[PDB]
Amino acid sequence: AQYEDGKQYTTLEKPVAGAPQVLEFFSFFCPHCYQFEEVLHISDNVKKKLPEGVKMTKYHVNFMGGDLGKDLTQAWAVAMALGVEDKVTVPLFEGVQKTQTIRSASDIRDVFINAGIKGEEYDAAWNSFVVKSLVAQQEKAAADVQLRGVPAMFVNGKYQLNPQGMDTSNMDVFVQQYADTVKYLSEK
Repeated sequence: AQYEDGKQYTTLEKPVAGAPQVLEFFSFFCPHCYQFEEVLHISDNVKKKLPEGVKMTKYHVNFMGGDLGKDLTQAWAVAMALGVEDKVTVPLFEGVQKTQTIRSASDIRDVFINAGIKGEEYDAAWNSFVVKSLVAQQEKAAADVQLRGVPAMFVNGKYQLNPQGMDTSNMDVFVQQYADTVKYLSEK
């Protein structure tokens, strides 16, 4: 067939009940994740092609970058809680990988401040139990799918995208194949 299990996607032998419809994992330390988000805009092109009524969830992971890596999962929880993801995603990626000016929790905080989030507001969120549970949600989703590498995308807790079965000669064409595959899986 055109889409075949084991080629553009794999099926989880051990399906995850109650998972988000479309779930993407990344790390701000992850070089391919930087490409995905900053150069390819995968999340966005996927979204533009998802059928109506299917929402997109994106979580940060702990297993890259050590201590700063966990800080970034907590910051991403703050980003989700305040709804400021589209204001901090670019400066966090560039701060960690381009300028390498993010070296501490305080440097992460600076990015949110630069972005117009008030200090009081950031700190209150950082220390909140609502953010603690969002950190918990991210860690559990990653644990549920055996997650050991990023970037990664899962559809309905049952299917995992397999971009390595895709031509990358053209960047535009790869992104749409990726997006079209997510839509296919989402209609399954």
